[PDB]
Amino acid sequence: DIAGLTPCSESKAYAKLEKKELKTLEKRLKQYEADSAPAVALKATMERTKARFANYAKAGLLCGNDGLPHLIADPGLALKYGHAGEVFIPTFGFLYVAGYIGYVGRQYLIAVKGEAKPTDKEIIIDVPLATKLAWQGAGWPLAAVQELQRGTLLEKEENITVSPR
Amino acid sequence: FLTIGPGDFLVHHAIALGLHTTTLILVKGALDARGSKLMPDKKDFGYSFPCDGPGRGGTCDISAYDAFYLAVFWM
Amino acid sequence: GPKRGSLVKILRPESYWFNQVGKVVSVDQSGVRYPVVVRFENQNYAGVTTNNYALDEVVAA
Amino acid sequence: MKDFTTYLSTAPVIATIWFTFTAGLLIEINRYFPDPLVF
Amino acid sequence: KVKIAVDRNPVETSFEKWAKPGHFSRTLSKGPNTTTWIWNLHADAHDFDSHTSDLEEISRKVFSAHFGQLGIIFIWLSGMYFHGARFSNYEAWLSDPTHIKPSAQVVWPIVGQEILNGDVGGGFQGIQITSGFFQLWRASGITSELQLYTTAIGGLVMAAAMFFAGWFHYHKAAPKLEWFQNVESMLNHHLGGLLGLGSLAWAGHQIHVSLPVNKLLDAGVDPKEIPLPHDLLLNRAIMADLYPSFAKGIAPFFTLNWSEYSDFLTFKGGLNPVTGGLWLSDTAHHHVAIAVLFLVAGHMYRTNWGIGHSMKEILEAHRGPFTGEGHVGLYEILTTSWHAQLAINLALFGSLSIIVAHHMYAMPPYPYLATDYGTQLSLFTHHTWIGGFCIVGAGAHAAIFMVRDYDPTNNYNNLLDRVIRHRDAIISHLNWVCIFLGFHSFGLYIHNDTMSALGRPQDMFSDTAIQLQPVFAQWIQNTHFLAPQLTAPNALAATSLTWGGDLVAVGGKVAMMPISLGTSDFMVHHIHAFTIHVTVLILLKGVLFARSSRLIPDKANLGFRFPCDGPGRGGTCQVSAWDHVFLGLFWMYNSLSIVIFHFSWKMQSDVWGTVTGVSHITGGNFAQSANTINGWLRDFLWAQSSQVIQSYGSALSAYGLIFLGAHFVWAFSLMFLFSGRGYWQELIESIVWAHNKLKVAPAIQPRALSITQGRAVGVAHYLLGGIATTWSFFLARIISVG
Amino acid sequence: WTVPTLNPDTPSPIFGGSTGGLLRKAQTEEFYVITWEAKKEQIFEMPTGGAAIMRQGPNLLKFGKKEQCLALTTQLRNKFKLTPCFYRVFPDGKVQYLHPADGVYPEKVNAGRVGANQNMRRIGQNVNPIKVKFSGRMMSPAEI
Amino acid sequence: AHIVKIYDTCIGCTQCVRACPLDVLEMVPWDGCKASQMASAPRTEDCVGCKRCETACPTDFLSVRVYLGSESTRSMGLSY
Amino acid sequence: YAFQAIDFTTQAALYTHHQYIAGFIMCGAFAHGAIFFIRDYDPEQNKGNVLARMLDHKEALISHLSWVSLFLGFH
Ligand code: CLA
Ligand code: CLA
Ligand code: CLA
Ligand code: CLA
Ligand code: CLA
Ligand code: CLA
Ligand SMILES: CC1=C(/C=C/C(C)=C/C=C/C(C)=C/C=C/C=C(C)/C=C/C=C(C)/C=C/C2=C(C)CCCC2(C)C)C(C)(C)CCC1
Ligand code: SF4
Ligand code: SF4
Ligand code: SF4
Repeated sequence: DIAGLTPCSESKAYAKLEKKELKTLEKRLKQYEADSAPAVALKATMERTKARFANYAKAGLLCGNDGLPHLIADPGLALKYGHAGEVFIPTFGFLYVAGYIGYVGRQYLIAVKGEAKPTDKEIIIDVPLATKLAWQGAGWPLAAVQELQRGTLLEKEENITVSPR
Repeated sequence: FLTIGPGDFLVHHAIALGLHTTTLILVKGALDARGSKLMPDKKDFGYSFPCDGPGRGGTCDISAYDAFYLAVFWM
Repeated sequence: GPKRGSLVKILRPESYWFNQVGKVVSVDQSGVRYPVVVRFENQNYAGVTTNNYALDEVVAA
Repeated sequence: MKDFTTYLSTAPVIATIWFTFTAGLLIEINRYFPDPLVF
Repeated sequence: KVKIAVDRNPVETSFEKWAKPGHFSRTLSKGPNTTTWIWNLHADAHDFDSHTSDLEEISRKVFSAHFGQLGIIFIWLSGMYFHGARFSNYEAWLSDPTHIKPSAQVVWPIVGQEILNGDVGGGFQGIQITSGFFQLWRASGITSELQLYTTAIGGLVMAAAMFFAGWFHYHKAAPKLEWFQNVESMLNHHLGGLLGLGSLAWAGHQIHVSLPVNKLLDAGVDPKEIPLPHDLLLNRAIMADLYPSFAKGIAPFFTLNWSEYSDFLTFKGGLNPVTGGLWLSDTAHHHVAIAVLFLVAGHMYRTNWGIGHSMKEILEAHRGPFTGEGHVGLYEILTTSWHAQLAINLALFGSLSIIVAHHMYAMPPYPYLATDYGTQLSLFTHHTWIGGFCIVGAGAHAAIFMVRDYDPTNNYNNLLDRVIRHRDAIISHLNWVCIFLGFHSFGLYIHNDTMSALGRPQDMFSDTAIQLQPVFAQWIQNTHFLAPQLTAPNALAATSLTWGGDLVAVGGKVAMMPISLGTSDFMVHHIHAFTIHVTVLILLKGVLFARSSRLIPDKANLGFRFPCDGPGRGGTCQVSAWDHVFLGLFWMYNSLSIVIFHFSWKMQSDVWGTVTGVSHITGGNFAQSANTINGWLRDFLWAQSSQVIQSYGSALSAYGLIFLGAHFVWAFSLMFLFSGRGYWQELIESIVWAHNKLKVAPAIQPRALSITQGRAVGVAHYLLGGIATTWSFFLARIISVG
Repeated sequence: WTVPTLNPDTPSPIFGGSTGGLLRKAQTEEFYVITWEAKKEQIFEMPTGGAAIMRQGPNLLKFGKKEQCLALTTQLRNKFKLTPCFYRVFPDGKVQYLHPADGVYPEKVNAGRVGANQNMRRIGQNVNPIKVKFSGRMMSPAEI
Repeated sequence: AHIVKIYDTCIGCTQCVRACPLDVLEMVPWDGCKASQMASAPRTEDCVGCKRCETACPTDFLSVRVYLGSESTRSMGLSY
Repeated sequence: YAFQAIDFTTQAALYTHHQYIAGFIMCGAFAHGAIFFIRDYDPEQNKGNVLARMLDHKEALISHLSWVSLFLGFH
């Protein structure tokens, strides 16, 4: 398919690796009882192994010569061959939660600078104000692009600068 | 034009890490050589001076020579 | 220059609080070279929060 | 009790409680959704 | 007049000061302005001398602190017993000690970490533990998980009692200074009651519980079938069935016919051959003797009656012509300065831990311990490290005394003064002897490396070329082995197999055999002497020049912990005694790493192994390979690192992960050790600018770490990295080849 | 105030003798001699290590470098409220008085002192190092 | 000898003088500040360059500056 | 060269030899650039040009180098 990679459900080293992990787990399994808790834990392990290999073969991942899933990081090639779930949807999910954390921290900083003890509200966290901003932070991309377009996202050149500049 | 794979991906990323980081120390040493906010008159001591003493919280390896020195390790 | 308690902006370039805002304590009326006493709510690397400045190093902003 | 809540509002206690919540949330998600790599 | 003295209700129990960080320090109670404050808050949290000048308040603080420590340790012991009862294979191990691996930790089945639960035997899965608790519990006579559970509850109750005792003796009834200064009474009570009654009550438990249960366990009867300990106390007929002495009761004790107690108070020596541990009858006699000795020792100092010695009088009585006033003033020093006491107690406590390591490897006191090679390596290594750290601490607090508490107008022409007054001679001689030791010890290795590389093995220092035999140690060994025949007539065997003699094996494994000392042993012992002498040089120089030197004449006014006195006079970085502790820490790591490497390789090469002759774990390569650095590099590190580097995909994979992680942390320390805070402060300036541009600059100002904190972080990550590396190497190696 | 003279026949403090005293610098180059007058007999701390008893009256010690005499001066001045003065002595026998060189201690203003090494400008008003290239030596821009 | 300079931002707080371990600095009459005092460095031949004066100076930036220069036996702090 | 790339030790030695030479020479380039800033740079001769404007946005430069170094290192 992409880059000479076969799909994992078509790959043979993928099936060999699945069979090898089952072989190691059953060689460890064959030295216990039946209803014993080590045997129960190893059968749960084998169930999770089979479920994991079936889910990775179901998700349409691409395997190499080693039988291991390879990820495709190109928006157009991923959206063309059905691989947006591995890099593209995770990167927009990450950027949503990372801007969430950063915007809630920025709103807490701006809220606590407007008092007579900003360092005291930085050492001892104002929990109601922090939870208020943490719930209100869900509209952070809209609020961020609005603060961008008003010219209030950015401080002017009243910043601290060195002698050189 | 050797065949490349995910190991080659990870190592070229580590290479970019090393290049950007060494460039960070060297560019910081070049541009903070005239002076910084910790030491505004760094040009008056020259290129390779030891320090400016334990005052102002202590200033160890503050010189541009010392920034070079820290960047030879990253090289 | 500026009166007591008013806010100024520091333009001495090698100051720690250059391009930032402090508060005037007093202005000495002798022939002293740096009469404007300004306090800053943050400390420098020496842990000092107060410095003398000149008339052309402070701007009432 | 007010002073005990101020002590619980101090920084390392809130870092401990919040990282316990975040780590437990990720642990719970990795238990009920075992081994996620995609989507 | 020795009496109880206490102030009523000094400090109110309130949550107010919990809500005010840094309340204890007048400087730090102002609040935070830069980030440095936080670090200061944690660094000076327990430096009670910098809080108050009042010795009474300081003494009370340290007393309740000690109670807190004891409560924490009791929580820890409670945890170990509870995990040994609920999450272990202890009973199965009791039923088959030679083929079941001790395990008392299990992991949950999430994110694949379940693989760490390996096949330890007994129908159990977990991580093999190497603390030696199973052998301790079998030696104590514990047979069921229920007894361990009850011990866990007991230890938790005792932890609650210790934390109540802390709160009580700080907030409700806090002892006075003249209570704390009753050192004669304190020595009497600790030598009698603690050591004396401790070993007496333990000998009681041994004689009454340990001996019969372990005698039956060595006889072979099933643990569940063995009578419970309370039945042994209740029905003395069973005790008379195993040891007929108990039939006569306590009549031979009071009538002084003690010879009839020879059934359980013995002097056999050696090891129990079916069990590989010291005879519990020998251990019982030993604890009875120790008990009587310490109870005699605890009645030496005068308290509320005329009889008894006086510490100041014994000190002031020993004066000679060479030393002048002699030990005058030392009583005053050791009853007013906590740091001096802490220095002495740390030195002897560390040394004692190292002696514990050696005597416990050499004379295995617990059953099925000597053949649990992982437990032996772990215990020796652990207690050696603890020892070394406490010695460095001793040097640290000695220097802290020298700077803060030393006052020469009560200390004028004294032992301490003369030491201070000829410190240049002391340090110069120590300097020379360190260089001498370094040259000849390390130079033999470099010489051997060169000769071996040049194809001239006949010119090396080895057992077949130019021999350097440890004649003195061999003579002491031979004397020790021949001692039972002449100089200790009542001894059936030597105190340890390593002196010479036969061979005790358990389950096909070698418990202990005679250790032979040759040229390689000569060379490593002189390496040890060298490294120890250098560590002593650094620490002793630190304490002798803590106050002044020709470079810094007024160093005392700068404190114990300070970065320097500026780049002038050529440069004065690391002139403080704290910095001498910092370097001594690195040198202590060096020394003890070579010590534990010596132990590991020597045991695996010349002692341990299976009995068919004995096939050793590394075939006996020590005597020929341990003379070159290339030999240590190839036959020890490279060869034995196989197990750790190929531990992936098994239960030992965590040791590979911690191998890599420890290498990483060690390397991560080098950034702090090799760099300086000026660069980092300027970098932080640029980053602060970036945060200012986006209105996210914090009100607490980001500062680079202090010079001394950079050094502290450096040495801490350095030690953690290196020590954890050797930990993972050792454990993976000895568990896979054990 | 006039410049005092060194009396070499001044009794020394009671001291058993350290290994941290003088060296060949005292015989070849220079050594310094510190002199004070005490009010009572009292134990102090020697800057080279150890304890010593000062006498009641004139005292006399001799040190290698200058910072040792400053350290003993600071100790005797802040702890005992004494007024010492220490000199510079050469193997020729040349005796150079100093501290207090004016007779009044330098931590307070005295009329008659000439100000030396005073740049009458800010530190930010110094020139760039390009303006002081190719003089007879290495120069800093603050030298001019 | 080390180059020690005094700048006109001095407020005559005497902190540098009481911080120098060598008696190099002293206070002179002046009119530029309210204290009517200025520091001065007439004995820089005995200066070792420890920079205690610079640590003690309160002004921002420094009014006393130590430029490490050519070394002698006095500036290296040698007792031998 | 003829029968290079069949001498594998020659291949590895020459590659590693010119790569370490290149790294030292790049560090020296940035070192002598910092020496240029301290000794030779006249600001009045360069009032407004590209070399002065680099000193004007040096904080943005070091900030974005710090960002790319931290990003590549973490990931
Ligand atoms: C980070 C840099 C980067 C690089 C090196 C690539 C590389 C590639 N892109 Mg991708 N792409 C990227 C980021 C990048 N992309 C981003 C951020 C987006 C969202 C704006 C896209 C959206 C996208 C689409 C819709 C498509 C590609 C395609 C491609 C492949 C061929 C095009 C090419 O050679 O242009 C060099 C790349 C750049 C100069 C970077 C800018 C990318 C622009 C914005 C889009 C280029 C699309 C191109 C005009 C379509 C060519 C069609 C092709 C059949 C000839 C090539 C592997 C095409 C493909 O699927 O090939 C099989 C394709 O259809 N890309
Ligand atoms: C013979 C009685 C006796 C005993 C057994 C002890 C035992 C101890 N004291 Mg000592 N002490 C005593 C008398 C005694 N003391 C007297 C008379 C004085 C005044 C001169 C002191 C003054 C003193 C100070 C200042 C300190 C100690 C400390 C200690 C502990 C050292 C830690 C350790 O390694 O123990 C191993 C641990 C154990 C054996 C745990 C068992 C401990 C329990 C409480 C039994 C000990 C008996 C105890 C005295 C009874 C208290 C009853 C109470 C309800 C009134 C140890 C528990 C140090 C300490 O740690 O404080 C907490 C400490 O700082 N003691
Ligand atoms: C130090 C710890 C220790 C303890 C606790 C014991 C305890 C015991 N040993 Mg001993 N033993 C020890 C060390 C110890 N031993 C050592 C070191 C040796 C070697 C010399 C021996 C050698 C030895 C032999 C050979 C024998 C014992 C025996 C005994 C048992 C009876 C002894 C006796 O009659 O005491 C005297 C009685 C007392 C001390 C009475 C206790 C006081 C009572 C409880 C006070 C109650 C007062 C209160 C108000 C009333 C309760 C009211 C309440 C209900 C409300 C007893 C369990 C005998 C035995 O039974 O073997 C199985 C026995 O034959 N031991
Ligand atoms: C390989 C690593 C290494 C080596 C070789 C050294 C060597 C030394 N350290 Mg150092 N140290 C080290 C790491 C090392 N250190 C590190 C990493 C730290 C940071 C924590 C320190 C911090 C430190 C402290 C705090 C101290 C030392 C001291 C010493 C000296 C000990 C005196 C001695 O044994 O002389 C014998 C010489 C040797 C053992 C070196 C090898 C000599 C070879 C075998 C023979 C030389 C002959 C040669 C081949 C001929 C060359 C001819 C050629 C030029 C033509 C010794 C020179 C101590 C000191 O100087 O006090 C005495 C001291 O106090 N070091
Ligand atoms: C550092 C410790 C050390 C020691 C003890 C030795 C010892 C030796 N080397 Mg080796 N060597 C070393 C380090 C050492 N080496 C190192 C680091 C290297 C690498 C550079 C070498 C490389 C090397 C080579 C290539 C060779 C040797 C050889 C030898 C042997 C002959 C040397 C000789 O003839 O010198 C002459 C002897 C002296 C100069 C004696 C001077 C020292 C005296 C005895 C001190 C006495 C002090 C006294 C007690 C003070 C009393 C005072 C009182 C009177 C007042 C000898 C066994 C040779 C050999 O083949 O050996 C078999 C040889 O070919 N070595
Ligand atoms: C393995 C060793 C090691 C590592 C990992 C680093 C990492 C770093 N160096 Mg350093 N450095 C090192 C050795 C190392 N250095 C040595 C030997 C020297 C010679 C003195 C230097 C000298 C040096 C200079 C001059 C500079 C750096 C800089 C950096 C940072 C560059 C940006 C980056 O990639 O960060 C990525 C972040 C990491 C690699 C850190 C990992 C983060 C951990 C995994 C997160 C926490 C994990 C876990 C929760 C921890 C729990 C533990 C608990 C007890 C708290 C980075 C943190 C630059 C810098 O600081 O720029 C901002 C910089 O200018 N270094
Ligand atoms: C891809 C390709 C191409 C293109 C290419 C290019 C365009 C390239 C470029 C490249 C580049 C573009 C590079 C660059 C580099 C740079 C560097 C390497 C730099 C360095 C720098 C420095 C080192 C600096 C220094 C200094 C300082 C710091 C100060 C001032 C002075 C001075 C300047 C000296 C072609 C089409 C042909 C072909 C196809 C492929
Ligand atoms: S320690 Fe750091 S600061 Fe103090 S002198 Fe040495 S280098 Fe300069
Ligand atoms: S220089 Fe700085 S320190 Fe010395 S006097 Fe003038 S102000 Fe006070
Ligand atoms: S550096 Fe040392 S000597 Fe020179 S002035 Fe500052 S303090 Fe006095």
